[PDB]
Amino acid sequence: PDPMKNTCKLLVVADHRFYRYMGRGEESTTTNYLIELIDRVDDIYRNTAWDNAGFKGYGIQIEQIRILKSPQEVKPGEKHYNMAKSYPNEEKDAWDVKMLLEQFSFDIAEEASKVCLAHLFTYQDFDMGTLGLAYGGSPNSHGGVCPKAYYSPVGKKNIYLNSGLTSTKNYGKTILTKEADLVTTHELGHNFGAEHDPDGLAECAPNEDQGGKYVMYPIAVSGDHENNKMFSQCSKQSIYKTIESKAQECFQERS
Ligand SMILES: CC(C)C[C@H](CC(=O)NO)C(=O)N[C@H](C(=O)N[C@@H](C)C(=O)NCCN)C(C)(C)C
Ligand SMILES: [Zn+2]
Repeated sequence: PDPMKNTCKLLVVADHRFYRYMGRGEESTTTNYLIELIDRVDDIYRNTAWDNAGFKGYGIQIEQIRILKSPQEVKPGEKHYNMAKSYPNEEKDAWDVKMLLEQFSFDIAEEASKVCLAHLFTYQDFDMGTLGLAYGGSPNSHGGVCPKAYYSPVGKKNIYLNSGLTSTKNYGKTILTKEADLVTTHELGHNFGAEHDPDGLAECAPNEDQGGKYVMYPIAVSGDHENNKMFSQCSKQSIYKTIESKAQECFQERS
């Protein structure tokens, strides 16, 4: 482990919805929430031994927090991840999650090329209980830690796949902080290279009396069970395949 290259620096973006609903129209409330959330997620990462031995101390730190206090004004037909209306259905509280991540990655491309990861924090009720999305760890899909260019034929420019998003709204209410911590952990988990834990591998998907599920389980975990705030051995194997190579590529020293 390289202590000079063990931290994935993050650009954290809070959109106007997150600012209004979670930050109560205040920057200090917005930033404190995000600073504490990343630090608790960092504790999970930093304490994980990816090889089940001494390969630990790998984590995350915020480089910058961008706070979008108001919606992004758009020209008719033009779209932006921070616009007032949801896309593609303006009548719905939320965007289609996949289109929102693509849009965020498009709009943040220049900034994203200079950071290990960009993560959007929003407050919108994604259809069917979805809480987040991220590139990487998907079973021709690519992305995750360290900017990787993708030429957008629609966008007509390179976008970077080092992105993810978390919503703190679900089924018409703010999720608990213990729940939000796990969304971000899961999404950054995909960014670090983990896929979802399968039911077919009991070691990676234990029963409730055996500590419950691990953070990469596809059905959301409310941190009440022992395993909820940990990575399965499946997640560790997947992340460990590339963690060191990615660390050499874009990770920095813990500030
Ligand atoms: C933190 C969780 C693990 C993230 C995943 C989404 C995901 O895998 N993105 O990486 C999620 O939102 N899962 C939902 C989920 O488990 N939501 C819970 C909160 C829920 O709404 N359950 C309601 C039962 N119908 C799905 C899409 C499975 C409904
Ligand atoms: Zn997932």
